[PDB]
Amino acid sequence: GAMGSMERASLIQKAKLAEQAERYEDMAAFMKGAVEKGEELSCEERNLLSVAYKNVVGGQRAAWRVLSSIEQKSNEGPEVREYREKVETELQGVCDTVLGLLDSHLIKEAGDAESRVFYLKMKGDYYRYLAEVATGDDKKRIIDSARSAYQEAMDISKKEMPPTNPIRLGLALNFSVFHYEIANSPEEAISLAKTTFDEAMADLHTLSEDSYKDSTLIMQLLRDNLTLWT
Amino acid sequence: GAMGSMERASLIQKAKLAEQAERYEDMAAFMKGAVEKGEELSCEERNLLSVAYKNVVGGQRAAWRVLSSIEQKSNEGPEVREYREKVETELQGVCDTVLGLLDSHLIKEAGDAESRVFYLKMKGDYYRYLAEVATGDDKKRIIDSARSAYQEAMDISKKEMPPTNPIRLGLALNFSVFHYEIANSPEEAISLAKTTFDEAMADLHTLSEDSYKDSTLIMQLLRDNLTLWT
Amino acid sequence: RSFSEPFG
Amino acid sequence: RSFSEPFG
Ligand SMILES: [Ca+2]
Ligand SMILES: [Ca+2]
Ligand SMILES: [Ca+2]
Ligand SMILES: [Ca+2]
Ligand SMILES: [Cl-]
Ligand SMILES: [Cl-]
Ligand SMILES: [Mg+2]
Ligand SMILES: [Mg+2]
Ligand SMILES: [Mg+2]
Ligand SMILES: [Mg+2]
Repeated sequence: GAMGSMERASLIQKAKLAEQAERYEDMAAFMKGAVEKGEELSCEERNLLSVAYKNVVGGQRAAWRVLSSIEQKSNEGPEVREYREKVETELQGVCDTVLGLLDSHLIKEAGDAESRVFYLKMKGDYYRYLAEVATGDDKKRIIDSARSAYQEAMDISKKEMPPTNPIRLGLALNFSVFHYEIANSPEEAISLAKTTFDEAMADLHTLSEDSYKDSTLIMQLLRDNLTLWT
Repeated sequence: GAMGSMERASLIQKAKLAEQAERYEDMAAFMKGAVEKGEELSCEERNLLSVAYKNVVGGQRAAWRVLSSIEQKSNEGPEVREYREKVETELQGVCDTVLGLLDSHLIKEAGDAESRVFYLKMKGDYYRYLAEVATGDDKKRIIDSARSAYQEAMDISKKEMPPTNPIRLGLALNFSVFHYEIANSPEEAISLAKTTFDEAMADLHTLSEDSYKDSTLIMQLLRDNLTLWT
Repeated sequence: RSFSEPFG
Repeated sequence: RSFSEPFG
């Protein structure tokens, strides 16, 4: 890798600078370099990894949706399909890169619940982004891979974390989105969002003001989805 | 170039798709490919070229300013300087790419006032962006190159275009910014903005409603700068 | 579309 | 900073 000659601490510092500069491709390359040093990531470092790749793939997904819409309207020369395919392939490449980092070897080395759930949630998310653009038999397998990662993360989170833990909440949020938008299971999505919200509500009394703010921010998204879905 | 195998018309079509998808690096690569076909650009094509590169360099300039601010505060390890230098070098490379397109051979082939002024204004703009990051003797030469391009564009525009022509107005706007922000000539900036605004005002009566809207949009920016500067 | 966890 | 022509 092009980051092999840079110190781990320098890569982390530069990832933080890239975030401030809104240079998310750079941020992702720095964090990939940090992961490839082979040491586990701290909580802050895991969040930098996630912020970098969520912003990169988020831009790709937005572009893919614009192009897909144009292509479908044109289906009501080859250039629109070719360019949508170009963006799609780049998106798939970024998802494959993230999944490869998780497989080599972030998940296998993650023994604490907070790290393992975080990485399995990431694995679910990036398979979900692959599913958004997949067509056919490969779509079924990609969907099952997302479901399997989310389910393992859910099982650990329910045994090891309180219902208000922000990682647990964000996992349940994204799994509910998977059910509604990917798996054609809107009732499962609604049930998961409702149960997650209610169990978090009942645990808010245990939280400090700052943790209360962190948890309620994600609970609001569960409510926002329930309002869209019901 | 990687675009050498794609049809000119396909590159233009894809540049328009990339704009809709906010994929400005792609847009710039497609428009570079179109320029390198060797034919002159139409009015619409010139605007696509400019939109692509203004958005690419605009993101780089914003990032450079964030990093430069952090670096200067740290001057009140090497990582901040190294990363600012990385972004700066990438910015300079994009400016050099644009300047190379203008020199090979857009300006030399541009005989009509509208095309020649447009390209000379571009040349001034990209030298101005180089000047924003330049230090020392090379800064003086870069500043003179920007000034020379803007001045030639001004001379042609005053002989060949009405005072409300949007290219002429945008040229005067950007030259005034050059005077205020680059050349340490705020009085020249204010005088140019005032004269440009007043001469455009006196020509608005000749315009249709749509041209009136185009001209007054840029005149408002001259006024906005005068409010900042006085 | 639905709301997922914010990018950060 | 000053206002230059919009990016487009
Ligand atoms: Ca371990
Ligand atoms: Ca029902
Ligand atoms: Ca000619
Ligand atoms: Ca004075
Ligand atoms: Cl393409
Ligand atoms: Cl660097
Ligand atoms: Mg070391
Ligand atoms: Mg494909
Ligand atoms: Mg041809
Ligand atoms: Mg330098």
